[PDB]
Amino acid sequence: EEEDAGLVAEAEAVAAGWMLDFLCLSLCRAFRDGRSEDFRRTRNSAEAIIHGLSSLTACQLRTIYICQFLTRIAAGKTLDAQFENDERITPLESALMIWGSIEKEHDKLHEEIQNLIKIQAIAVCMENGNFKEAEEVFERIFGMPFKSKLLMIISQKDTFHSFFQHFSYNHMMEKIKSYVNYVLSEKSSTFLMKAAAKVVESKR
Amino acid sequence: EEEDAGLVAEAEAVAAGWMLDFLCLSLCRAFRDGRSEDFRRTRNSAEAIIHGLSSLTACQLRTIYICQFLTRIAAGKTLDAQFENDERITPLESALMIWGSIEKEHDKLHEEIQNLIKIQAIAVCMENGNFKEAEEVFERIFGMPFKSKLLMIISQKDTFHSFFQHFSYNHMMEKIKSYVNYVLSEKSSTFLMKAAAKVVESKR
Ligand SMILES: c1ccc(-c2noc(C3CCC3)n2)nc1
Ligand SMILES: c1ccc(-c2noc(C3CCC3)n2)nc1
Ligand SMILES: [Ca+2]
Ligand SMILES: [Ca+2]
Repeated sequence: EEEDAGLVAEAEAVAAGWMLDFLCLSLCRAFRDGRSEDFRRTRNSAEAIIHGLSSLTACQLRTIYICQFLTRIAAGKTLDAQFENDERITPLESALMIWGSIEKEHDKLHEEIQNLIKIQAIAVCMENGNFKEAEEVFERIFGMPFKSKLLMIISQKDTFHSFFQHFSYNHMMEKIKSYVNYVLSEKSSTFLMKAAAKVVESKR
Repeated sequence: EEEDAGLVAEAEAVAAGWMLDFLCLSLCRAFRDGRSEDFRRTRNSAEAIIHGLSSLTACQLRTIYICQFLTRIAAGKTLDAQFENDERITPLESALMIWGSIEKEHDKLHEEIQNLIKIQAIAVCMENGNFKEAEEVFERIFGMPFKSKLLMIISQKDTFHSFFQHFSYNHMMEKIKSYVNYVLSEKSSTFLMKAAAKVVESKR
């Protein structure tokens, strides 16, 4: 009975790990395809499964961080979202903190995604008329040539500036989608997806 | 691309079905062991996975109904819970409606669980001093000899009546646990649990 309950709890922990890996892969794919409602529903499922887990491997922690980063990016234009206990941190600033904390290579793509997040963290404030908040975001990020151009835009209140059209929200999203594409290749071999794919393939 | 996206969606639907079956089995077990917090957390996970599904087999629908019934039983003493759009229906009345709707055998255990739910649906109202609400519950359920005894208890306001001690909340719970024990034997062979058990067994 004591050994049996321990065996069941261990099996439930192995099953939860598989469900987490599956849901994290499904979330990345929904983000890549632009399936917004599927992303929202799958994020709810991932969060509930996490609250039912007590141990995470380093790989599962990295995976969770990537999903958290994608969640903040999707809500980048939702300034009413409070992702941190400090209520002044905007969603794109929260995504920037996680992007600089994930144990991943700092290749050219990493740095471009970082700089696109920094420019947009200011742009989304200006696009709503929150000019003082844009200055506060700027001071918290910067904490150049790139630095002084952005401060000049904030002071001039030039919301629809051509600089924000070159390094746009669409460009930031596309570069983040390219990264998600590499992640999706790595996780497409997780236990749950592989066994589900074999069942579908066997009925064709 | 069009065929590939269809294959992925089918595989995700097969994986979700496995996760639902696993979570429903885990919920029944937590209910049986009296692990209240695990029941609460696993119910949240089951609900989120259901909102991500669009097709359910008859077996999966029956399983969902059993979990819904267990959720109402656990909140039987929480009169502030509103499980139906009709705000007057108490949690035990909601459990009674589902128990009479599940496609299952109406054996001796089924009927005893039904009658224990009916007696307790009144008892939990009286135990809180809600004597008028107990009369309304009584009229919605009854809708005897059993019938006239209960009405006499409601009118006399005898909350701590010996009748409610013979057919008690503990007795209703134990009989429901015996039923859950039969369900647990049937579902202990689901795909996710079987493959998780084999991984744990292979490391001993
Ligand atoms: C997508 C990915 C992850 C989450 C999440 N919620 O809480 C947590 C815990 C912080 C340590 C794990 N992760 N929510 C959505
Ligand atoms: C445990 C079991 C099931 C549920 C649940 N929530 O919504 C539903 C839908 C009604 C048709 C399926 N089921 N919640 C907890
Ligand atoms: Ca705000
Ligand atoms: Ca009430």
